[PDB]
Amino acid sequence: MGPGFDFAQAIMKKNTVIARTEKGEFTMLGVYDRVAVIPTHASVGEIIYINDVETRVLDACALRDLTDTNLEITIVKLDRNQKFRDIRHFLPRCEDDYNDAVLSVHTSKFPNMYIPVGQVTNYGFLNLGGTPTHRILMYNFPTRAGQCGGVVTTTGKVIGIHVGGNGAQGFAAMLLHSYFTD
Repeated sequence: MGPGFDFAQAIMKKNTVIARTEKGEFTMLGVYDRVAVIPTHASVGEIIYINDVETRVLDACALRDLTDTNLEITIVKLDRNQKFRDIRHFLPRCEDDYNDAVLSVHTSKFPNMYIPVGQVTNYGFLNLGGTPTHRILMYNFPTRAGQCGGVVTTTGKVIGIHVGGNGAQGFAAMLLHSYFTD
């Protein structure tokens, strides 16, 4: 509908896949080569479904900060026959607040879903499902079950992936350029 939705649609149409684990279906952001991200609570194993194709997981790493605190991001390398468009240049370098973000979701249940979530706070610490978690972004939108893995964008930046909510607010794990240095 506007330049925010334009940037979000460009990311969704080329850099997402539908990931299915034993814990359900997630929006999964592909970042470069065969490297993607997903919320750590997806519990990625040795085999994952990617757009309903049985796919070997070559590596999975649940990220923690240097205080050894959960970040709720898992980086997956997929045994896929095709690379992702490299979008690393759209990742922020530092922790930050943002204006006017869009949360975008694409699953069997919620195809082509785009949400204007508005102002994004660098919230920091959250007790997420009883797990102390750092580098959390907050937005005042009543997000719900099925939106985990959703991509959070501003114009020009891919800033986070949706990981939870409390019924009034939604919470995203930051994406930083330093996670995807090769």
